[PDB]
Amino acid sequence: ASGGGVPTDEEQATGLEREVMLAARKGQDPYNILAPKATSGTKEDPNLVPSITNKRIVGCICEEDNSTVIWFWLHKGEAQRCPSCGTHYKLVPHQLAH
Amino acid sequence: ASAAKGDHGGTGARTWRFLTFGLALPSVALCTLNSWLHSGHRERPAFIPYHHLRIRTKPFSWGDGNHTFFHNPRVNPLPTGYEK
Amino acid sequence: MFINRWLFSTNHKDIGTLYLLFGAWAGMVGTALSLLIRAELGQPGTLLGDDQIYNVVVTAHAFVMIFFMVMPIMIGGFGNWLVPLMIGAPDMAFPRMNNMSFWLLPPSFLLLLASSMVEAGAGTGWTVYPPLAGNLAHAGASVDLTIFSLHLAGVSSILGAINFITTIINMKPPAMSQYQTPLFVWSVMITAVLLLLSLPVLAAGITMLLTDRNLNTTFFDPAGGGDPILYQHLFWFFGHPEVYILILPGFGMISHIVTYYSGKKEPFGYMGMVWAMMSIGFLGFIVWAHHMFTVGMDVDTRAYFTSATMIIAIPTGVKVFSWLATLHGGNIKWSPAMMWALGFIFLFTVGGLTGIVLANSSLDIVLHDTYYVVAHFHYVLSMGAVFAIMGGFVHWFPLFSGYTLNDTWAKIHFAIMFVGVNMTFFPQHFLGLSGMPRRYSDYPDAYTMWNTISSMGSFISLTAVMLMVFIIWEAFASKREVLTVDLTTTNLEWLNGCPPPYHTFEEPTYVNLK
Amino acid sequence: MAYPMQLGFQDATSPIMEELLHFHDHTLMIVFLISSLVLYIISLMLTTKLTHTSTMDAQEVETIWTILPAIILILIALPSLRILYMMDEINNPSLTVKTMGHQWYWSYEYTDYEDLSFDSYMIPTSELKPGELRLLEVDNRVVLPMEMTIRMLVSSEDVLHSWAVPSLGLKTDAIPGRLNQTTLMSSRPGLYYGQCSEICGSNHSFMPIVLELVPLKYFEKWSASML
Amino acid sequence: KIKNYQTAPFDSRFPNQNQTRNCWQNYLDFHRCEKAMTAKGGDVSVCEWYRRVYKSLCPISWVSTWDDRRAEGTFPGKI
Amino acid sequence: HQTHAYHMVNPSPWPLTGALSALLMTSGLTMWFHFNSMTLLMIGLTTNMLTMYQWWRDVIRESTFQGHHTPAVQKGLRYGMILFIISEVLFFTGFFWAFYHSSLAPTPELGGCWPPTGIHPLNPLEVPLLNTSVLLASGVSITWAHHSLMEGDRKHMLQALFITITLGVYFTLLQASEYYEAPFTISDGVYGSTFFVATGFHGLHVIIGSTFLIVCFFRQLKFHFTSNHHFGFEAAAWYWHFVDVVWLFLYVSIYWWGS
Amino acid sequence: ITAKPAKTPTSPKEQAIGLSVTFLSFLLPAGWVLYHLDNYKKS
Amino acid sequence: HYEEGPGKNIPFSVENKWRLLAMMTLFFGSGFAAPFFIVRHQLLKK
Amino acid sequence: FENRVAEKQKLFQEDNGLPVHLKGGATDNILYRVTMTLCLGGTLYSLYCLGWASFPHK
Ligand SMILES: CCCCCCCCCCCCCCCCCC(=O)OCC(COC(=O)CCCCCCCCCCCCCCCCC)OC(=O)CCCCCCCCCCCCCCCCC
Ligand SMILES: CCCCCCCCCCCCCCCCCC(=O)OCC(COC(=O)CCCCCCCCCCCCCCCCC)OC(=O)CCCCCCCCCCCCCCCCC
Ligand code: HEA
Ligand code: HEA
Ligand SMILES: CCCCC/C=C\C/C=C\C/C=C\C/C=C\CCCC(=O)O[C@H](COC(=O)CCCCCCCCCCCCCCCCC)COP(=O)(O)OCCN
Ligand SMILES: CCCCCC/C=C\CCCCCCCCCC(=O)O[C@H](COC(=O)CCCCCCCCCCCCCCC)COP(=O)(O)OC[C@@H](O)CO
Ligand SMILES: CCCCCC/C=C\CCCCCCCCCC(=O)O[C@H](COC(=O)CCCCCCCCCCCCCCC)COP(=O)(O)OC[C@@H](O)CO
Ligand SMILES: CCCCCC/C=C\CCCCCCCCCC(=O)O[C@H](COC(=O)CCCCCCCCCCCCCCC)COP(=O)(O)OC[C@@H](O)CO
Ligand SMILES: CCCCCCCCCCO[C@@H]1O[C@H](CO)[C@@H](O[C@H]2O[C@H](CO)[C@@H](O)[C@H](O)[C@H]2O)[C@H](O)[C@H]1O
Ligand SMILES: CCCCCCCCCCO[C@@H]1O[C@H](CO)[C@@H](O[C@H]2O[C@H](CO)[C@@H](O)[C@H](O)[C@H]2O)[C@H](O)[C@H]1O
Ligand SMILES: C[C@H](CCC(=O)O)[C@H]1CC[C@H]2[C@@H]3[C@H](O)C[C@@H]4C[C@H](O)CC[C@]4(C)[C@H]3C[C@H](O)[C@]12C
Ligand SMILES: C[C@H](CCC(=O)O)[C@H]1CC[C@H]2[C@@H]3[C@H](O)C[C@@H]4C[C@H](O)CC[C@]4(C)[C@H]3C[C@H](O)[C@]12C
Ligand SMILES: C[C@H](CCC(=O)O)[C@H]1CC[C@H]2[C@@H]3[C@H](O)C[C@@H]4C[C@H](O)CC[C@]4(C)[C@H]3C[C@H](O)[C@]12C
Ligand SMILES: C[C@H](CCC(=O)O)[C@H]1CC[C@H]2[C@@H]3[C@H](O)C[C@@H]4C[C@H](O)CC[C@]4(C)[C@H]3C[C@H](O)[C@]12C
Ligand code: CUA
Ligand SMILES: [Cu+2]
Ligand SMILES: [Mg+2]
Ligand code: NA
Ligand SMILES: [Zn+2]
Repeated sequence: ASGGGVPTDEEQATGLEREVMLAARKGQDPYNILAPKATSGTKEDPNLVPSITNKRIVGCICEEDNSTVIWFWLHKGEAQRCPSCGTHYKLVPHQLAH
Repeated sequence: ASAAKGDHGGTGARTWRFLTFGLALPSVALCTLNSWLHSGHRERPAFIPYHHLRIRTKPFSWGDGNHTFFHNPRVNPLPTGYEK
Repeated sequence: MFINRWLFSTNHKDIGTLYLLFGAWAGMVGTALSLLIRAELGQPGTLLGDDQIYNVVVTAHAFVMIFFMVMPIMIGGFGNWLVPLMIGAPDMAFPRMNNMSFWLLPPSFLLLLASSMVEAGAGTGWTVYPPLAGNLAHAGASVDLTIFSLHLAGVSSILGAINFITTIINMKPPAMSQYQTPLFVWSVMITAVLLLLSLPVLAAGITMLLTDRNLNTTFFDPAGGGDPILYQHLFWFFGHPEVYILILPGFGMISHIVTYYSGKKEPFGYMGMVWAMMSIGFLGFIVWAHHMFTVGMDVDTRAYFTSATMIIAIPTGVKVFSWLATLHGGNIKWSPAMMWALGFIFLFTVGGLTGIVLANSSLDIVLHDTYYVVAHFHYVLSMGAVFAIMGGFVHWFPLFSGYTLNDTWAKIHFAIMFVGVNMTFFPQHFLGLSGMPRRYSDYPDAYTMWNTISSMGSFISLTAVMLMVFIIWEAFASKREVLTVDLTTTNLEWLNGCPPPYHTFEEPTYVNLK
Repeated sequence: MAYPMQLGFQDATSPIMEELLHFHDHTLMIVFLISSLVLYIISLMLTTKLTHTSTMDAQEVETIWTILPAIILILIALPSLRILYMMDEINNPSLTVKTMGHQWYWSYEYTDYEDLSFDSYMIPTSELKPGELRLLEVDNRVVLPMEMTIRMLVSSEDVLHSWAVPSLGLKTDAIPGRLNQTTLMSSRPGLYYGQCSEICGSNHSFMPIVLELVPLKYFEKWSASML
Repeated sequence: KIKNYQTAPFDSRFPNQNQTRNCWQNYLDFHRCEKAMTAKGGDVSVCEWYRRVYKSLCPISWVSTWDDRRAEGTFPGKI
Repeated sequence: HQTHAYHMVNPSPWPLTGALSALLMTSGLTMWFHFNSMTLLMIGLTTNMLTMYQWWRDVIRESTFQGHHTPAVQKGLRYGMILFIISEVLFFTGFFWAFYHSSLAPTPELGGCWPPTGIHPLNPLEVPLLNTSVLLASGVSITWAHHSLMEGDRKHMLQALFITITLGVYFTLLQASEYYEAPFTISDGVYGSTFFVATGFHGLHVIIGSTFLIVCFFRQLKFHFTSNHHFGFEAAAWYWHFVDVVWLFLYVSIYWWGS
Repeated sequence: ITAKPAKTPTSPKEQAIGLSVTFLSFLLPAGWVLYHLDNYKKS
Repeated sequence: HYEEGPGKNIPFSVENKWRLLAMMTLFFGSGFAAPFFIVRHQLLKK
Repeated sequence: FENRVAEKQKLFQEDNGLPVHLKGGATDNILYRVTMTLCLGGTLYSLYCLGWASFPHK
């Protein structure tokens, strides 16, 4: 009929491949494979930007089908606003290990 | 020619094995067979020194520079005629 | 820590730097070859005495500038430096393969230099048409070394093309569509696609010449029922995409320079700019036989090719007008980069329009293989391709180096170059119309005046080139580091500083979907 | 031939070259329009301190700068194509001459009646008689009857050459194994000069071509005299 | 007669610049005609037309080369 | 510590050695054609072989042993391989173009006909037919190989992959034998040039293809492939089908239409 | 694009030498070869 | 980790501006010179 | 055959600062060394040949 003998990914994937696979299954994206879903971006409900360090570049697509992304460094601290459209972004920690 | 058999609702490697052993390899066997009952050793073709054949603009970089790489003395003449 | 860095690199910036370095050097060779051409023609009679050496010079002039100067600077240098920074990628998709694309070029160049050392060199033209390039009218190793230079160059660009395309498609932020990438990126991708499809055909055609020269094939030799015209088709099927390969990344750089120095946050008509590059890309594959209007093709074929060639005017015009609309209402800063860009826009248009003249198979009978063609192509190349390099070079120099240039000097450089190239190439139109052939070491007496003025222009441009070397020295000598850069919000490549860390975007950018 | 300080085409000796002069004027008119329009617009964009840096809506104005170029190209293409088919068309030629490229000289053959044929070589510089043109003069010229349709067949016995005579509007590559046709009609007797127009190696610069157009009577007698 | 002759007229079979085949076909046609009339006892002058046309259009070294090969028995055309 | 899924590659000498091998192979072919000698050629082939082995080794290390081929990296590899095949299709196009240029408009030096006078073409119903069946049967077995792999079936994968390889070798040998038996040569005008260059370059791709399948076979023996992650196999399968298809086109064009 | 003060300013003195050296590297080698060029039609 | 920042991301040193001036003159000059020597070479040769 | 991939994983995931192309022990080092020597040898030798081929004789 058939028989087996071929390892699966659960058995034999290692390294970064294995981590991405394990994370995927807990619904997490530590290695930024998916696009984040925006919040409403107000002062009360800002977009939460994971970073491992104290700052991270945000590109903001202010309206759908804009051909030009607005780029800016986002720093740890107060929520900052897109220079172009004002939508709020606050930096956070969790992309981190122990 | 236009096919004619069927499968999909239950499939897999099984189906592809089935086609390997039941269709593909048998075709190779048949085609091999047709060849073994066919190649009637071609009468060495008459040598004519046609100017468009046996082209030698520069000697080859092996042997005596007048022999093609898979030269067959039986069927391939030099420009001056058959060797043997 | 030097071998591991500069010889074994897996880093887009350092590979970019190497490419610029290689290109810079090649440029000197090419420039020197052009002065030797104009020296021979600077007054009547003969200077070199041997005309096989003139033909060798002409031929090598073309190879060095196209394959060794323009392509590596624009695609190899700017391309590797900028593409990942513009899309937030941590490097190219195939870093190690990227390094091989570079390291293939010096061997490639060695083999071309060697072609001219041995026997009486390759005095073929850059077209390398048989039978002249065959093993009778060009017996010996010269042409074979040329063929092999091109094989290697070719492989370099194909592997490069795969990397650029893969990188640009697969490694953007997951929320970024292709229609949110800058124009320079668009320009590299499309160029990469034309490389992918056009070079293989060149590789076939020169492989066929190679076997004609050394394995007794008769692809191009009528003795065996060959046709030397089959070579032209195969060459030019590549050759035409190649001219558009030479200018497209140029188009992308001008788009960014015009936009930056006008204070616009984006260029005018982004989607039209994208459309036009694709249309030029696509039409570039069905026009090749306009380099063959004198070889005896059917009249109906010549009518098709005239017509099809003309249509490229339409999307090219959309670009020219969109750059101009980009200047509209700009807070215009007169940086040297912007001066380079503005000169590009005018001078390109002029070379473009003489292209339109040539596209007429009627008129090309009398213009083919005359200095009118030389003029066309030195306008679009020497003042189109080169001006975008210059302009790009000045504009992004602070990003690569971390130091600023002296703008006053850079403007002086522009002014001299501008007078040189125009003085050199403008009179060649008259030569062509009056009937001076190309690929001549000497000319009837009547052509003396325009040839004299032209060669004088060379030297003006030489002075320009000498000064540029000095300008770059001064920058590094004086060490004015970069303080602030404006317009970083729409020019991501500046946003990690000058120069940026060895590894940029280790943590990628954050881009919401909505 | 070309005179010193020349800016444009040599004067037209054939009606087909005459056609091209006017077609070039027509076309160059259009080149001057577009190149001048661009320079003006450039200088227009650059000479004001007024600004509009917010985004501009595009597709409306792009119609113009797509449709209008298209009309201009039809105005070039139509006459261009009328001439091309005129150059090609049915000839009723009264005589056929061949020319054969060689490194580095031309040979000629008139074989309608008798096997008349000769080489033709650039008179070198040292041997030039006084008033004779450096690089353009040949020992034997191509004598042909003026005011008559002639068939030229061009080919070559070695590498590629090309047989050009600018003032008649002629250029046809010379390819070995291939017999390329062009037609030739001189409105005037005279001497008319061209030079080889494909790179054939070392002496590419030095294989000129010289027609000698004279009436039928003198051509006949010249043909009889050459055998 | 329908003959007395200036040069080869326009032949609709070969209307383009490339006239290679007009030379070839007329050379072939002539020798095919000469063969069949030399063999069968009928005036060879019926073949003159093709001779004039090919003499006019063919380079001398082409005619010369093909004539050698016919005599050598290596002329690649079927006469 | 990166927080993206792409692969930052350890600095590596192979690009420099590859580049230098290309200098030696090319310089070598030139010495060989002119100043009769195969010394450079040989060093070059050796350095090339040495470079390829070690480069591809490091890729297997990077992926199977080190875990660097994340789904993002795999996606890039698929694109790169498809683009390579397109390049190869365009290379072959040139040789076809050559064939058709010559055969549609046979010149007078050939007798004004195709095949040219004095050429005795092979029968397309004898060994060329066989060769076609052999590569086609090949496509069927490599496909069974792939489904077996995906269903977890080691013994059948290897079984099918072995059959595929054997067929590749059978083709090579039949074509080699045909080269020997052919009554025309590469030197026999344009007919011979197009025949042997086009088929020859194809022959070379058969060997590269097979070599690549041999690599997959041993890698399968050693358990490198999983039922989901096996891109080396997929690439080898695509390359193999590409090789099949070019044959179909040579068969229809050169052997059948051109006899 | 605002810079910092030159960390090692290059005086007009320095520049004059820079420009001179740089022009001389281009011009001498070429000039040598070109001067001696009627001497090369011999061997 | 490798050297970072201005003057540190290049395969030549800019720490001394006259060693730089010389390096730059050899480099660009050798490039500019090569064609003249190739021509000389060819003129002599035979 | 036996499935020894987990072991090769450990060996090549070892925190020892060696690049991928030497991380298998000294065999790698011998092949690196051989390949480079051959390349540089052959390259120099190939320049030597450009040498002779440039001249009939100065
Ligand atoms: C274009 C690049 C700009 C930089 C230029 C720097 C160099 C300076 C160039 C001086 C400043 C540039 C303007 C001069 C244009 C000359 C056109 C011409 O003589 O035309 C005559 C024709 C036809 O020839 C004939 O049928 C004979 C002419 C019969 C008339 C009487 C002749 C009397 C003799 C006159 C002698 C004096 C002229 C000598 C002229 C000597 C010049 C060296 O020649 C031709 O085919 C020439 C074809 C070339 C076409 C290239 C397109 C470039 C367009 C540039 C933009 C222009 C828009 C304005 C915009 C204007 C602003 C620039
Ligand atoms: C010579 C100088 C040596 C350098 C030593 C450094 C010392 C410190 C290390 C201190 C660290 C310790 C280690 C010391 C060892 C130094 C080794 C070395 O000298 O390393 C050498 C490196 C570096 O390259 C150089 O040699 C530097 C050139 C001069 C620099 C110019 C400045 C930049 C100009 C502006 C460019 C625009 C882009 C700039 C902006 C780019 C953004 C930053 O080589 C390369 O990796 C790439 C070069 C590629 C280009 C060559 C063309 C080849 C053509 C072949 C055919 C010839 C046939 C002739 C045939 C002839 C026929 C007759
Ligand atoms: C990119 C392509 C390119 C470039 C830049 C040039 C540049 C020049 N060319 Fe050339 N040329 C060709 C491509 C090019 N050419 C081709 C394809 C042919 C046809 C060959 C054939 O017929 O087979 C040809 C032929 C040709 C002829 C006709 C030869 C003949 O018919 O006999 C002439 C005549 O004057 C000429 C002159 C010049 C001059 C004076 C320059 C320059 O001197 C003008 C000044 C420009 C520069 C000096 C370059 C400046 C740039 C740099 C130095 C790079 C700087 C680097 C960085 C900033 C990183 N070239
Ligand atoms: C960057 C290099 C480059 C570019 C971009 C071009 C662009 C064009 N070229 Fe050219 N060309 C060369 C490099 C280039 N070329 C080289 C190197 C050769 C010589 C090969 C050799 O023989 O060695 C050559 C030769 C060449 C020939 C062969 C002629 C002969 O040898 O007899 C022809 C024929 O048509 C041609 C036409 C064109 C056309 C129609 C364009 C078009 O793409 C131009 C489009 C641009 C415009 C038209 C101006 C901008 C448009 C507008 C402002 C809109 C309005 C315009 C109108 C309404 C007309 N060029
Ligand atoms: C086990 C056999 C299976 C099938 C064939 C497999 C491989 C063939 C060998 C090499 C393949 C490589 C390149 C193809 C190049 C040229 C075509 C050679 C094809 C061939 O093998 O043709 C044969 C030999 O060719 C000859 O003479 C000359 C043959 C030797 C030529 C040496 C190599 C020449 C190098 C040129 C190519 C290098 C450049 C490649 C460009 C790539 C750029 C990316 C023809 O034999 P023949 O004796 O004329 O006739 C048979 C008479 N009975
Ligand atoms: C005859 C005389 C002239 C000879 C000229 C030949 C020139 C050079 C020969 C020397 C080259 C041999 C070694 C090349 C090895 C290919 C490397 C490769 O396989 O490239 C791969 C990417 O390209 C991919 O998939 C796509 C796969 C591309 C592989 C193609 C490699 C050979 C290409 C040469 C032939 C091109 C011809 C095409 C036109 C006909 C791997 O990418 P890396 O960036 O390395 O690593 C990425 C890491 O994430 C891996 O974990
Ligand atoms: C002139 C005569 C000289 C000719 C010399 C050439 C001779 C022989 C060449 C033989 C080709 C061997 C190719 C072997 C590549 C092996 C590496 C490999 O297959 O690497 C794979 C990645 O893909 C990858 O780079 C894929 C990389 C594939 C590239 C293959 C293309 C090779 C084609 C060469 C072209 C030469 C053409 C020249 C003529 C035009 C590894 O990923 P996986 O498989 O998913 O493993 C991971 C799982 O284990 C984890 O769970
Ligand atoms: C005997 C008399 C002959 C005289 C004829 C000279 C004619 C023409 C030469 C043209 C020289 C003009 C060059 C102008 C360039 C500098 C202008 C400028 O704008 O730069 C100035 C600095 O240069 C400075 O000292 C000034 C630099 C000037 C140095 C000039 C050296 C040129 C010498 C030429 C020699 C030719 C020899 C040829 C022999 C083969 C001012 O800038 P900064 O205050 O530093 O900036 C502030 C901030 O930005 C810093 O972050
Ligand atoms: C190519 C082998 C294929 C096997 C198939 C059989 C068909 C017959 C081909 C014979 O090929 C031989 O190969 C030699 C290779 O050693 C060549 O040596 C040539 O190259 C050497 C390079 O070192 C020189 O030393 C020699 O002088 C020079 O004859 C030699 O000419 C040639 O007879
Ligand atoms: C791209 C083209 C560039 C054009 C050249 C640039 C302008 C010339 C720069 C100076 O070059 C020098 O010129 C001298 C000529 O005055 C040569 O001297 C030669 O002649 C002199 C006698 O007048 C003697 O001083 C020397 O010994 C003798 O070598 C000398 O070799 C050469 O370096
Ligand atoms: C030039 C090219 C190659 C011929 C060759 O290799 O000899 C040939 C092959 C097919 C030809 C085309 C096709 O015949 C279809 C078209 C026929 C029209 O009368 C001219 C345009 C037309 C689009 C042709 C132009 C040109 O003659 C083509 C493209
Ligand atoms: C529809 C498309 C993209 C719009 C988008 O998704 O943003 C746009 C971008 C470029 C456009 C084209 C260019 O603007 C050029 C042409 C301009 C004319 O106004 C219409 C046709 C024309 C050929 C355009 C058709 C269409 O509107 C295109 C193709
Ligand atoms: C040895 C291995 C099983 C080992 C394992 O389970 O790890 C088996 C499985 C499939 C076998 C191969 C396949 O069955 C295909 C071939 C079958 C022939 O009958 C013998 C050789 C042949 C090429 C076999 C060699 C070897 O015995 C293989 C590779
Ligand atoms: C690390 C370095 C690589 C340098 C490079 O590739 O440019 C080493 C590795 C192996 C070295 C080579 C090998 O040790 C063998 C060669 C013989 C002697 O050991 C010295 C020179 C010799 C020719 C070495 C040159 C150089 O030091 C190499 C090539
Ligand atoms: Cu004959 Cu140029
Ligand atoms: Cu073109
Ligand atoms: Mg030509
Ligand atoms: Na001269
Ligand atoms: Zn926003």
